[PDB]
Amino acid sequence: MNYLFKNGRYMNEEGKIVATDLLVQDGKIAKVAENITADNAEVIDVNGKLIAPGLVDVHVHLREPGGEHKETIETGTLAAAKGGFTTICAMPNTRPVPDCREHMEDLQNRIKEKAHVNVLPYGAITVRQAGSEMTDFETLKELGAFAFTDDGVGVQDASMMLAAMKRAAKLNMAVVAHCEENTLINKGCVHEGKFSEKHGLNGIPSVCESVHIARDILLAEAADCHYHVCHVSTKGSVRVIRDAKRAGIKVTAEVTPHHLVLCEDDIPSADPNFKMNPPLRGKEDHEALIEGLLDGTIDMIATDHAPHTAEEKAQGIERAPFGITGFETAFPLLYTNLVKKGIITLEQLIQFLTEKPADTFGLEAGRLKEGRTADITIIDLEQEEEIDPTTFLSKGKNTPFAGWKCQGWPVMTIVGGKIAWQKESA
Amino acid sequence: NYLFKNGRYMNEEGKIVATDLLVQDGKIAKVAENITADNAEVIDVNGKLIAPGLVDVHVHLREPGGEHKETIETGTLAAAKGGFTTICAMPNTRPVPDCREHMEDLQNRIKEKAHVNVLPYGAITVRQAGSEMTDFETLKELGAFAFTDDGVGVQDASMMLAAMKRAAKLNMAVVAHCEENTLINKGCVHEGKFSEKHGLNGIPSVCESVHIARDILLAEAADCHYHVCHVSTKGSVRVIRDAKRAGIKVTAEVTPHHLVLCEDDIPSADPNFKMNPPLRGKEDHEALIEGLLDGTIDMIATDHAPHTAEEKAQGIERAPFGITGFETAFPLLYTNLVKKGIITLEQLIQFLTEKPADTFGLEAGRLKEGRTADITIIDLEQEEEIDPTTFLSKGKNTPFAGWKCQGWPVMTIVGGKIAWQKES
Ligand SMILES: NC(=O)N[C@@H](CC(=O)O)C(=O)O
Ligand SMILES: NC(=O)N[C@@H](CC(=O)O)C(=O)O
Ligand SMILES: [Zn+2]
Ligand SMILES: [Zn+2]
Ligand SMILES: [Zn+2]
Ligand SMILES: [Zn+2]
Repeated sequence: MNYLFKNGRYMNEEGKIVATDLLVQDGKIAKVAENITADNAEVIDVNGKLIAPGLVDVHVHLREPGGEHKETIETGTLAAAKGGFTTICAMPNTRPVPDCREHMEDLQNRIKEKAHVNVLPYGAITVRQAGSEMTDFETLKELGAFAFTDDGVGVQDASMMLAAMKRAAKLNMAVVAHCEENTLINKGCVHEGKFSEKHGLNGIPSVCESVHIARDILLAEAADCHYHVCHVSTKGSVRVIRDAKRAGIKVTAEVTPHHLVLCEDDIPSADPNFKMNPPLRGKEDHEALIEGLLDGTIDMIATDHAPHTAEEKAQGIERAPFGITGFETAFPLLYTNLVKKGIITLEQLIQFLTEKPADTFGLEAGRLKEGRTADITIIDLEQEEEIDPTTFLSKGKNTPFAGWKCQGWPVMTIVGGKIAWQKESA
Repeated sequence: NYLFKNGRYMNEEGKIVATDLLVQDGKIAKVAENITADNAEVIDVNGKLIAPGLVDVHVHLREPGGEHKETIETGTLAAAKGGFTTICAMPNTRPVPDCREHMEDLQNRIKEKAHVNVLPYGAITVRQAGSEMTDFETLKELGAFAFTDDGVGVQDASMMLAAMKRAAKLNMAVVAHCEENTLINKGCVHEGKFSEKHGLNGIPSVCESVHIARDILLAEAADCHYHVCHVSTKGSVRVIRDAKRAGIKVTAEVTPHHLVLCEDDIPSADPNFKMNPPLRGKEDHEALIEGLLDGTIDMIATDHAPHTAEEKAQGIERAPFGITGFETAFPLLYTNLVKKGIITLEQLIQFLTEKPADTFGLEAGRLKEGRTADITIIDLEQEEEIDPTTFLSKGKNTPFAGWKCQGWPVMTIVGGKIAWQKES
């Protein structure tokens, strides 16, 4: 069947947001213009809501296989659709780790069988993320590996990271890095700053992240490889990436919503829902991440959706696991706390979640263009609504933003024509 | 009491002009043209350069443990001959100066038979093994210049951070040999065209540069003065330039051999061209010259590293890293940088005198009334081939044999006393 979206707003290819209609035909965008007639094709009026390209999240944890209790392929992808995401990229810290033909074939069938949105899985850099033996990069590429990473842990051996970037550069693929120097962790559960001093906890210093970024940038220059930094969080990290870019090194980076909104000062007490890796760092680190997003240093926004069960987070700040849920809070939080505050325009918030991540990794996605697959999401900017964990489709209810009033909520989400999710009132 | 007549020198302005110099009680008494003093021994220099005593912050005297390679006596006598009045001895000896007993023993040998001023470095970790930190407070007290594990890299990042916090509290420098051990690749030379041609294992550039980049950030966090030993890569200069614009207290040095040579100049698998870091690519060499000019590299230091002829005869894979540097330093730099107009004579002098002294907080390297008379007289006119058979250093291991140079020291004074003059 067909669809015709009418009386809606959208971001044009120049920059501005203007009002147009949109025609879908056979899972592809037929026409995009103001006033278009279409018989034998169902009409859907949107009342001035934003017709946005389906959002692209390059940093996600679906947890299955191994941790199906935290999240499953179906629940996560359904929850992702609720956030307006049509293309997500699942990280490889699972049991089994996708480190060979057997595991990547298994993973790719589960996606084919029971995924409401497009899922592109990461291959591991090393086998079982143990960091002593590299995976078969050529085999993983054949079976549709998005890129290479050991997200969860860092690659501690510099020679291994160099060897990985050489192999990756030959295959025209990216090395994506969780940057963490293990000797500098100091058993930390939070940032080493005002909060760690106050509550007498051990802290993770900023240099734990930034020394690896600095290292890898040089290795990536030597290899002629595309290097991408996972969730940046320090002022020093942003500086070294800015320096690298001025020298014309193929380096990119991302930042999370929670890092773009919160810092150590916003943590009310020892609350495990404020505990993630990297942690919420200082006021000056926060201001640098904002400044980095604005000047082109930080290329995109990625959620690092990290679901956990309530009972795991229930125990104390020191014992609880790192991470927060993110799909369902992403666009509302950033429209409310950045766009409405005049920190960034709406045009930019869309671009950071669609065409920027797509362009970085070479995807045909995140653009409402005639000819492309019809991956669309409809967003209501008017209705104020408080974020409620009890009404989350995701099995991970670990969030710090409960009770926060927000606008900019996705109401419908479309995946190649097939409607995957809609809000209860349209 | 000496009176040096009819010489030329670098004034506090910048130009080089005629002057005399009067020395009394081991101090510079006057620096004006046409001095008179009836009961002082006259020394006419005939238009030669009166320079302040040269300062080298990177030296290997080998005693204790390496007596066959060099001694305190022979090493400092070679320094005197090269124009150097203050040298800084590195701590890769046997035993290592890593505690009270070893450091006092080192200072006693210096006091007993050094011909020039020797400021000994202290180790960061015990035996340079990288697992246990030395007592920085005690080593400072007993006269440590700065802290380094030179020879090896500090592989543990938490150790270097801890060391920098400790050194920052005492207002002292962490000086670093930057070498990431997983990237060495069993190399004897640079990984490039030369290693490719002769079928040799090569040390890539990133082996050096990844440590500098790491250390810079650790030094920002610890608010510490951090100094880079013998810089040798394009990317190493870049990261240091980036740090200095950010306001970080990082400084760096370069060797005379890395300023004059690169991989394309190695004629064969000759162990006299084997040092650490190695002689890298054409574009690395250009970036070191570029860095010296823009202020990214603060100084020149020889890394005088003497070895026996028999040790170097073993072949390029088994022979030890390092070349002798004291006796060829100023001649090479003057002939290959100043004559060719790459730097001025003002600059070359400052790179070997007032730059290292100011960077590390030493009253040295300036011709100034009241200061101790650490002086050297340099012949800028006379050409002379570099001949290792005439070297006073036990280290004859050099690649510059037969190179015709100008700018040879002919006399070197240390606190009023003549430590060396040209016996010919
Ligand atoms: N997002 C997080 O805080 N943690 C990640 C792993 C990691 O980032 O180390 C997770 O998957 O739990
Ligand atoms: N500079 C050298 O080539 N060698 C030095 C120490 C070192 O740099 O490894 C030595 O002590 O021999
Ligand atoms: Zn991570
Ligand atoms: Zn992650
Ligand atoms: Zn060294
Ligand atoms: Zn050395």
